[PDB]
Amino acid sequence: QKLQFVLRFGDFEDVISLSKLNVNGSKTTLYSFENRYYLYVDFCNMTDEEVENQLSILLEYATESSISIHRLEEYGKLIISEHALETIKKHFAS
Amino acid sequence: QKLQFVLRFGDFEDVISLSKLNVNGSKTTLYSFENRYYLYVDFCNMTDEEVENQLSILLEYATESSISIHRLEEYGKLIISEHALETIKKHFAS
Amino acid sequence: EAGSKVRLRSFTPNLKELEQKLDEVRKEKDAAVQSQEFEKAASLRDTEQRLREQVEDTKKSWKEKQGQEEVTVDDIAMVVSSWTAQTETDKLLNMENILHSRVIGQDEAVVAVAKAVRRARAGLKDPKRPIGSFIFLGPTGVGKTELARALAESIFGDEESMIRIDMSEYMEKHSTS
Amino acid sequence: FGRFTERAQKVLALAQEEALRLGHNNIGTEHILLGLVREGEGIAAKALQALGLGSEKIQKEVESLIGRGQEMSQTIHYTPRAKKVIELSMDEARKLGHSYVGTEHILLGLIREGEGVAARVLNNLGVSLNKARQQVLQLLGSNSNANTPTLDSLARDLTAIAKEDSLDPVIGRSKEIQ
Repeated sequence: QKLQFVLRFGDFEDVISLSKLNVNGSKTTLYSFENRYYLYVDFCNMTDEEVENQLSILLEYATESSISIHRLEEYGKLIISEHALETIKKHFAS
Repeated sequence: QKLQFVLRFGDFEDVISLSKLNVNGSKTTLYSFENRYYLYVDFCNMTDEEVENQLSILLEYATESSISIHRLEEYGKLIISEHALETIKKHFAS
Repeated sequence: EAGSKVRLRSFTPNLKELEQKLDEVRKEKDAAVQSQEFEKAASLRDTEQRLREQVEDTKKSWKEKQGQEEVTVDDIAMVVSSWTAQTETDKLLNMENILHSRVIGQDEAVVAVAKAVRRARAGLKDPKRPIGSFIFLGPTGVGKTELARALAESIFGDEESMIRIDMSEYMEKHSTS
Repeated sequence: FGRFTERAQKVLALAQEEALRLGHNNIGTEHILLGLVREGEGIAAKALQALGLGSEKIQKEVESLIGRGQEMSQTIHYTPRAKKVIELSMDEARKLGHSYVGTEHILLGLIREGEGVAARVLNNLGVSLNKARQQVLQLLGSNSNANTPTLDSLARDLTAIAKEDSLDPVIGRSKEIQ
């Protein structure tokens, strides 16, 4: 089972919102593309049950884009690497 | 598997270019017809793998014409026999 | 119109005839290679090619022409010279000088018209009304029509942009223009 | 023949790098292919890594069908085939709204004009032509009740269509609107 996902937020504030929680063993990176912001999540070692779980939460705040992840790595616009969530929490939650 | 082919070049210089390489165990003869130049290749004894191979190269410089080869032998215009490539390399590569 | 008319005017030197030369050389080259006659041609290839890189450096020398066309009104209004300022108001200030060179005698008339046109043409008269409404009184062959021409020429550009009706034709209750 | 990405432009000149590294005199479709897997980072490059086609496997087939090597290098030019292949990637991108060509499109453009040396490297490396256009595709993508029927085109939806932030100004006729 796959352990890396790419999600699209409709408006940026949706992302801040997601930040205000717990990333947890989750490397994550955030792109800007077609005006909408995509976010790329990477779970290192977790049980499938453990990941189908966690991903649930994420999609209260996003949807899962069919987008080839490498399209981003090439033609995207990087905004935050590896610790993408973590950073927005700093400059935005209060 | 067949071991003799007839190729059409769009412009003559395309032929000079082809010449600048290695014909190799390859008898070859060159006609002029409909203003475009056709070239007729004849591999004596080669493995099918070895020919599907070689022929690859040729069509970097030509395409393969549906043309009945005997149409040329009759109604074409001969220019160089048997050693058609070889001769162009003489009078043209430097 | 101009949203092309400029990339149009852009891709309009005497560097045509080399193309023509060039042409036959290649040709001359072909004929001999099928005659072979290689050298007697390879000559001719080394020769066609001298002319090739030749013309290029005046076609790649035509990104020298991209530069000269940039956006400002320069390009826009010349567009218009078709669809319809110093020596345009100078036609006006100096109208009399101008009408005088065509209409002889008649200074009484010229100055009256000059000033009237210049009034209307300067913002004062109401725009929905003609530029000028005049009546020309006087004897025949004095300049009545002649001034109307000179006006057309000076004001509208063409001594011939002039409609002319003969009211002899409209004397009865059939007055439908 | 125009303007592409760095990645495109690099991969193209990179064909030439390979033109000579083997000594041949015209760069055919086989070199454009080496060009792609050898810049190793383009979407084109990435794909090939998928089918099981590193630079290692490929160049071995190619040298096994051409080899040295007239160092001639007399200021070389393309194959007419490959010139077609380039004319094609331009179109394999009109066909994608991609305003500019790049590593993928050139790989796309090769499959399309399959007659040629690249194509045979692969029909030789047991990699039919379509399994390949696929791999590139699966690395690019995109950007409702009764709308089903309506939503032909006939007749495009002013509303949600301009809900997507996607709308401009727009200057009126401001009291024309009301």
